[PDB]
Amino acid sequence: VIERTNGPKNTDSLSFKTITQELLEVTRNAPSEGVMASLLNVEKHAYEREYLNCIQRGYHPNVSAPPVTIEVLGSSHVTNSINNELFDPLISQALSDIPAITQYNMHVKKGIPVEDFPKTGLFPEPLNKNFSSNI
Amino acid sequence: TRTAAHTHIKGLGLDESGVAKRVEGGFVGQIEAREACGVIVDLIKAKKMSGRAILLAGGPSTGKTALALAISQELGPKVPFCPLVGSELYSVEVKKTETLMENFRRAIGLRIKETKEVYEGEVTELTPEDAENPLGGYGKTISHVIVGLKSAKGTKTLRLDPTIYESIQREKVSIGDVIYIEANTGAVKRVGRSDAYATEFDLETEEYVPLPKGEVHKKKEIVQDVTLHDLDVANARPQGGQDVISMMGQLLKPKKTEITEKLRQEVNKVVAKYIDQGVAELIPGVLFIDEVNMLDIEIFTYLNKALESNIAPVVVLASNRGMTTVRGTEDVISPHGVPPDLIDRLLIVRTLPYDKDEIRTIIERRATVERLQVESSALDLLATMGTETSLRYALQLLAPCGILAQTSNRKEIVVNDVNEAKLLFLDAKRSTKILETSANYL
Amino acid sequence: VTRTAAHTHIKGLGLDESGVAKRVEGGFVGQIEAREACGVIVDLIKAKKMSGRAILLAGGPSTGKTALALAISQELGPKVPFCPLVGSELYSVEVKKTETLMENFRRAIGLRIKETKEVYEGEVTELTPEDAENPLGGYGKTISHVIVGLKSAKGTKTLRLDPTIYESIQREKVSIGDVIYIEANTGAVKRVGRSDAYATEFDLETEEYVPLPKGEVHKKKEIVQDVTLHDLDVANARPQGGQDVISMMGQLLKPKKTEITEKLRQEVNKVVAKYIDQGVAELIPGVLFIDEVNMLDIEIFTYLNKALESNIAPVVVLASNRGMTTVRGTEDVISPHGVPPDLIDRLLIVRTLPYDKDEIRTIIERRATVERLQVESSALDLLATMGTETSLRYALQLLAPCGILAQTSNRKEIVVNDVNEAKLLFLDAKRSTKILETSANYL
Amino acid sequence: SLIAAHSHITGLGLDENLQPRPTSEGMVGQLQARRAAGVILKMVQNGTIAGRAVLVAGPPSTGKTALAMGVSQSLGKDVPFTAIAGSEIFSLELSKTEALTQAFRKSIGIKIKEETELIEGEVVEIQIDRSITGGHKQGKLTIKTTDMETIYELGNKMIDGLTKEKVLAGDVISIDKASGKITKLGRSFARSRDYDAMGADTRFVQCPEGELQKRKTVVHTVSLHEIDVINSRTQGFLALFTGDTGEIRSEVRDQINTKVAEWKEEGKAEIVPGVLFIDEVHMLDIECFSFINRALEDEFAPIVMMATNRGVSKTRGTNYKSPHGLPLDLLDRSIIITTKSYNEQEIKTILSIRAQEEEVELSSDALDLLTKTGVETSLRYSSNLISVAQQIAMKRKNNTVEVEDVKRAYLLFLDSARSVKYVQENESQYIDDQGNVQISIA
Amino acid sequence: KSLSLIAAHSHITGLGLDENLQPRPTSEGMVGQLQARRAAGVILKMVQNGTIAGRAVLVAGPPSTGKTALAMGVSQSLGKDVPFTAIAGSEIFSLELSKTEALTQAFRKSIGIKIKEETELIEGEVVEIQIDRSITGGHKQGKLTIKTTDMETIYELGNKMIDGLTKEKVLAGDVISIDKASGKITKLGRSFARSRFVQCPEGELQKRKTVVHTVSLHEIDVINSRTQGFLALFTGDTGEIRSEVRDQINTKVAEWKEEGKAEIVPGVLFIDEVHMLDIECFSFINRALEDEFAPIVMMATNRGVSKTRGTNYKSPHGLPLDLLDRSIIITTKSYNEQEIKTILSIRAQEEEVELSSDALDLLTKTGVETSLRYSSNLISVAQQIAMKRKNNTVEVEDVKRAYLLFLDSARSVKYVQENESQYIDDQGNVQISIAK
Ligand SMILES: Nc1ncnc2c1ncn2[C@@H]1O[C@H](COP(=O)(O)OP(=O)(O)O)[C@@H](O)[C@H]1O
Ligand SMILES: Nc1ncnc2c1ncn2[C@@H]1O[C@H](COP(=O)(O)OP(=O)(O)O)[C@@H](O)[C@H]1O
Ligand SMILES: Nc1ncnc2c1ncn2[C@@H]1O[C@H](COP(=O)(O)OP(=O)(O)O)[C@@H](O)[C@H]1O
Ligand SMILES: Nc1ncnc2c1ncn2[C@@H]1O[C@H](COP(=O)(O)OP(=O)(O)O)[C@@H](O)[C@H]1O
Repeated sequence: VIERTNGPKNTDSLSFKTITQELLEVTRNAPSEGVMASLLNVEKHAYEREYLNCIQRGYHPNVSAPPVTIEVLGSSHVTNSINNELFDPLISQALSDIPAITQYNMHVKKGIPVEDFPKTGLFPEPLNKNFSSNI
Repeated sequence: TRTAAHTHIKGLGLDESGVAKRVEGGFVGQIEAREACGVIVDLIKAKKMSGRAILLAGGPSTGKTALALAISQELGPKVPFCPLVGSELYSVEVKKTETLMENFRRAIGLRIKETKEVYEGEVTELTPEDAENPLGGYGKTISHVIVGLKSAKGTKTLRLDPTIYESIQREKVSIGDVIYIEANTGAVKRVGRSDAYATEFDLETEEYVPLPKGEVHKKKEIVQDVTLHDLDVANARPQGGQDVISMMGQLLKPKKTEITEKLRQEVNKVVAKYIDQGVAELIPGVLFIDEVNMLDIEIFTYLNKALESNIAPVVVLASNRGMTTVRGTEDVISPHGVPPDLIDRLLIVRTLPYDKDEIRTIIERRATVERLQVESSALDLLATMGTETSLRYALQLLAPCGILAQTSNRKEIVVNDVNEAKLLFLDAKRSTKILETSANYL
Repeated sequence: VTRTAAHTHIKGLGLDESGVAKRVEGGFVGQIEAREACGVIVDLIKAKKMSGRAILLAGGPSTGKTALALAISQELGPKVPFCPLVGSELYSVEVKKTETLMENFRRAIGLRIKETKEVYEGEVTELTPEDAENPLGGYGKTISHVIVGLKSAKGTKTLRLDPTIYESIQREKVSIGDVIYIEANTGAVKRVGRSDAYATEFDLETEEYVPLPKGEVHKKKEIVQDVTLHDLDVANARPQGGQDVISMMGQLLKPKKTEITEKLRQEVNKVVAKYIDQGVAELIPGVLFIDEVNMLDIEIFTYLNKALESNIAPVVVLASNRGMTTVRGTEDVISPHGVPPDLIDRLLIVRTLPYDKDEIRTIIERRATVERLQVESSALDLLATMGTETSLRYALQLLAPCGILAQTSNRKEIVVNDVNEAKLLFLDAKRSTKILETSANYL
Repeated sequence: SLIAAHSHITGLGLDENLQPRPTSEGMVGQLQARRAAGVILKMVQNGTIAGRAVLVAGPPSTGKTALAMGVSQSLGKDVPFTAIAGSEIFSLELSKTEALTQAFRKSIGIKIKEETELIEGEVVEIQIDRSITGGHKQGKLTIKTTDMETIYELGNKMIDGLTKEKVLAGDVISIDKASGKITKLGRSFARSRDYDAMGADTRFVQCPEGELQKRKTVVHTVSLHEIDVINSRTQGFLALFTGDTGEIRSEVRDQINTKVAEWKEEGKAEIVPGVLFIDEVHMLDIECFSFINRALEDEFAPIVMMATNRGVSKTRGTNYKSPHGLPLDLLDRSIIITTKSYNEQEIKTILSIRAQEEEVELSSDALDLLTKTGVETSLRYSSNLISVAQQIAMKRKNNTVEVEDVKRAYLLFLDSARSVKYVQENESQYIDDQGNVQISIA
Repeated sequence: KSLSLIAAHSHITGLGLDENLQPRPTSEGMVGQLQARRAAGVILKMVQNGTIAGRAVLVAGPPSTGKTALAMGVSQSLGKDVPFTAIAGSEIFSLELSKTEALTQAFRKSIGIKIKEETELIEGEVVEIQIDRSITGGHKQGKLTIKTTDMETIYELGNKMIDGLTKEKVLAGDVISIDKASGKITKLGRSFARSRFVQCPEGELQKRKTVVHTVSLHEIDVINSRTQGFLALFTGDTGEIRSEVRDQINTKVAEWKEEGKAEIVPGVLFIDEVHMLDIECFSFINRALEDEFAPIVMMATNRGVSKTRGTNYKSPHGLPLDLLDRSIIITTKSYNEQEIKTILSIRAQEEEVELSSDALDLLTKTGVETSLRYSSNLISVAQQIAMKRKNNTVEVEDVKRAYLLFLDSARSVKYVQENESQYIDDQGNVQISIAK
């Protein structure tokens, strides 16, 4: 899922464009007051009509707990593998973002191109600012 | 050319402002049912009512499915038509109520029209022009982008926003490629490479779409035909998003979900808003269910609920049972396997069996469709065979007769070939007599 | 002004200091022996020593079986947990009924815990990350440390973040000029909002403004929390709350019930025992109430036979209104109250008795008083003889159409003609059955 | 929209003293049932009480669902009306108790009052600062009217709103702070230099004058079920449309009830009760009745109206017969409205109203023949014959339905009793209960 | 640990037997049932010997006659470190696992592997921590003065120990345990320094301790199956573990046993209310009882000549005859007056209830009249009725008041058969009205 790239495919093939994929594609960058975009923008219209971005939060969980720690006495390989699985840098970089001054240091000062960056910012947006935390 | 049990019928065959004639459009007999189906077709073309139900009943091999397909051909290809079997509603992913509602929403169509203002063709130049006073701490501040386009019998230089150059860089637009820019959104897309830049390298992967015809700038009016179920499954599923859930669900099995009534209400109100604007036309269609005795009483109850809706299309039901218990009930005796609550809500069209001359004419038309040549005495013996056993048995015994005629290096079916096909292939009655008169687990 | 729905005229059992119930006090009329038995049961629950005791409220329809359980719940108060349930809730299409019964058993045992919190809070003054030596090495993140400057009242601190903390710092989208709240137990960060030291009206994102927090940046505070054992079970079954990968992906997936193993429950029991042994936690046994217990089948009853013999299970109250009814899931056996005899031998049965005419009259009088209506005495006597004629519930539910029909004629009192009109408009079960029997086409 | 079965019923047709007129708002006859429905409507409108069960019972084709539709039309907007059928409870994803709990909780509205700020001004300057990857976006917006000049700071969502349907420094837009809406009113600057793309042929509009920022109290209604679905998990707003809300836990509902009580105490939100209407309630298991018997006693419960057309029949899930197909526990705590069959004058008035609704002009003799057939057969058959007779009339090119059109529609389309007679006369042609059929006509 | 309020079998601490497996009249909370207790002691010696496997024992008798009490006594006298899996008959009808798979998991939860290992630890009291840090955090230097009540030492610390001491912040005055191989540092608490609280450790700082692990076969089956992790041991979604990894575990366990690296302990699988199983469960048990890695299965039931579930015929004890051929049967008997009185006295001493003698005679009379469990349930209600009138000893009228308030089975059946017109029958007919 993480390193999925939209590579090109040749025309001489049996996989063609199903109609609902075409309806999904024509509304990717379409603006407002277009007929296909307005027929395809039901959920954001319901979001903006029902004033949902200023609503409060009524539920919080009672207990929050980390996963169960597995310990093996007398081995560092198990600790290294557990720390690799819990804090996988590819996934943890995918669920977050690089700071802007750091990105400026990579691209301009270090010569790294844009496409050579690790994929970031895949975390889904919360509904409100109030829904982003349990506190 | 493939023929399969049908396609010898081309509409009902009525004349205008009148009744059905005796033989027309591949139909022999059945005048009154054809007239009733024509009245139903005119009612559907009137495009006013909603949720009207027609049950056509009769014996086996009578022409109920042929009449439904004749209705579908008489309406045309732009009006939606959803064929269905009563056994298809039992799914192990979602409840049968949701499947019935999906098949209800599949039968209503929306015709939309739109205007597109495009600029397409091969790029001649691509120059991001710098500004007069660049800002400090930056690099190559752009005031506009000059793009020149070339197509068949027309070249034109453009003057663009500073913003689109980012999309040009992201879409990897070099010189010599063919691009496509719509007006209001920008959003340049790379449709391919020109064919004049094909043979400078021995090996490449990129395709070569040729130069597009017409001018570089033309406004085109397009017309698109969708259904309401397509809009429902497009609004219910998310669009192309950057979240991990959207990309994870796109690579997983597309499991069907219970679409809520809220999404349907929002879809109907935005569709009504754009219909009142004068852009969209609503085309109700036909939902056809064959062998409706397979439904149980829960689906019958939800049919009673859903036929009183505001948007529901014309439903055509077919059945061949008589006094039968409704499925899901142990002691309710009902005509055609349909409970009286649904029976009170529909109109019943009765279909009648045939006689010998109509059987002979039907066999003649099915022979002349399958590109076969039959002798007259063999035709009369086949008509007698159809009278004695079945119409469908006489119809299905034509291609073995043609093959056995071809095996003897002749092009005409004779009496000996139909006797050989009689002796080789059995019917239901003689097979039942064989089963009854044998005691070796036959 | 207020809303009433079939109850809430009942406040408690209404007993003396010696447990002797009065004739009418606390919304109850009659039922002295059942109320005394329920008071004994309430005292037994408050004794907090017994585990796995079971009573069964046996009686007819419309005799006050649910009202006694609600009175028990209000007698115990909101401090003790009380789990109401219907017999049809145990059949789920996600998990088996045995696991649902175990879940509802564990949902009725509470715990009160005094918990310490290490907090870093204040206004962010500076936020400077420093970069790694090689960022595209594949192993290791892009940055190494982030320096944050927190300013509070009478204090200003500077902290060096772990990048794992910085991910949860960045995910709530904090910036310079923002009041934050970092909980050192789990690493969760709350963004309070913009500080009011700067300007206010120049924003466009409907934010709220908060002053600087009092006290130092680093704090240790004591929060008293109330919890159940089922909350700990579902927290450890689906781990969310950590800053690692699995707990982060657990918040985005669809929640689903699972068969929580016994080993997890024993580990949770050992941790809770360690907590109460330290003098931190306090255990509160509670009540699980199941209404319409005849809907349970033989498998749930057979698992209840095992589950009542545990050393954790709370006091369970049941209710039924069947005389000699065959048990569901079986084919021939007939047992009292729809409850099999091997479970009946472990119960304590409390009988509930029907009422007389005067009890029906004063129940109707209290219901009319609670619903804020004025009823004439002749209309009250007609309602009482109607309630004795047909049902108590029919006489209770006809009071509000009487009130509407009295309001629509510009009157406050309810009169005899109003009761006759409400009789003519609305029917009961007996008259409807008499219409059904002499009917043309299944009317 | 389309003409439905109950499209002619707008209200209940009652006076101020709750006395029903003989012909008002598309409803004729049924005086006592309409009076009782008006009493139920007033009880719902007061909102003081909760959890009252009302049963509507009668023979088929009497006006149960018509009465429910009249109640729903007279209920007005901002009061929820959840109308479901009995077979919708059984699902493969939710339990029966969970589906009934969601149906109960969909019928209670929370009216929430919010404060918002409206900004209407001419756009002067837009500065947007983005990161290299386009993730972190911030910026400034200098907006003006004829009297003041304000520089605002922008968030991520506001810049996302500005980037869609692009504003170009000289337009007139509208800003809602609480909703986050971007609405381009038009363009006032009328710039000469315009890039070939883009193009704001937005209608001309004057620059707004007066105060830039205005305060407004707005109000909006949500349901309790939407609050539980939103607070259930991370992406509950998608589950509101996809219906993927599987078995919400009880702790969520307890916390939502406590927070709703807190919002009532603080004066922010109020509670509006609604009506839950179960059509064909007899298609429910005994466990559903057992759950309803305890769910009707809660504070957050709506007024439940159930409809049954059944007499004494077997309760589903058990093996004994009960009045109306319902157990005596649910029949104890309900008040029953009884509907009665019609006369010829009421049937004639109903057919006149239905002919006026379908815009079909009828002759007097055709109306008398339709009244006679609706007296002999059911009312729904003679109601359905009107559109067929209109189509037959339009086939002969006269826009007035005469007698012979109704006679031809009677001959073409059959009843229930006539179809039963034709099946019983020719039982060998149809498949019976034992699967035996005689296909051959020899 | 192991919090528990009061259970129904909490007064039983084991089987009361001598060295010749003879039952005492009253020992370890168990009275009566001499032959059944002797047979269960022989079964306990079978389990403790461990040289035989796959033996099925059926405990059958009347209800409320010491069956689950016998199982609890066997489980208590087994002690700790020996697996004991007590399940019910209705617990295997799952929605994500088949019945045979759930039975296989319940079978393999009762066989354990004993592995002894040695590890070295540094458990001590921190005197002083000195940290030298640079500006950029490149090189860190560390001194650690740490001690016991017996020694005292100073350690130079490397960079990773500096990082592991900064994380989970250790101050002076703390008592900590350090593992050198894995780098796990645990704060045991604070020492006795008034200036929680634990005692400063004694002896050598670097100790070497041997720990013994008992791992069930089901845990290794979950771990070795690569499709799911160890969290399925806690979350419960193991999900139809295949037989190939079971074959690999069965080979590797014998490979470890031959090399002497591990040992085999067998356990007891107890199935309470075994008559609720299906016929396909019995057909699986008939072949699963003949494995080498099979525990001893004890089944408890009280049915007599009932219908076997999944079939249409009747069988003794609800079990088919092929299963009953593979079992030996222990039979219980009903209790006398004296044993009922002794059981009620033991339950009186258990719940801290002070009883008069005449109240005990009344309880014994109403116990031999109605039930044992009814008198065992009245004894705590009568204490609350006693405490309502402010006296400690439960008297006769205190038992009589609880007898009046709370009914039993026979009186409820009598009152229901007297006033059956007010209840719902099988046909669903009730009368709610009082008049007419
Ligand atoms: N009036 C007709 N004219 C020509 N062919 C007919 C006619 N009626 C039926 N058939 C033929 O009979 C065959 C079977 O009839 P079918 O429509 O399947 O009847 P049913 O649907 O009642 O079983 C079809 O292949 C069709 O071509
Ligand atoms: N002693 C009483 N005093 C006042 N109201 C009562 C009393 N007993 C019963 N009721 C009322 O009778 C109704 C039926 O009682 P409930 O226990 O809910 O159902 P059931 O008795 O059928 O189990 C309740 O609404 C309750 O308010
Ligand atoms: N008073 C009335 N006003 C308008 N239409 C009516 C009236 N009474 C009956 N009808 C018609 O008769 C039918 C009644 O059936 P329905 O509404 O399903 O309720 P029920 O099944 O209880 O008779 C409806 O289609 C309605 O159009
Ligand atoms: N020999 C005994 N010693 C002590 N208590 C006993 C003895 N036999 C039975 N009991 C008590 O009798 C009750 C019923 O025992 P149990 O075996 O659980 O019932 P069942 O035989 O129905 O399984 C238990 O609570 C137990 O405490």
